[PDB]
Formats: sequence, C-alpha cells, structure tokens
Amino acid sequence: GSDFLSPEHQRVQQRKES
Ligand SMILES: *NCCCCCCCC
Repeated sequence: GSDFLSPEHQRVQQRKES
C-alpha cells in the first residue's frame, strides 16, 4: 500500500545522528 520505503529510521520526537 502507500509507503515511500527505507531500510532505516523511525519518526522519534528528536534526532541526534540523522
Ligand atoms: N511504509 C512505511 C514503513 C516502511 C518505511 C519506514 C520504516 C523503515 C525502517
């Protein structure tokens, strides 16, 4: 179904690497 795709990442409230 509807998806952009990636083998990585998670929509956390913050980022400190990406
Ligand atoms: N269609 C959303 C799920 C797949 C992409 C986002 C998570 C990838 C680790």
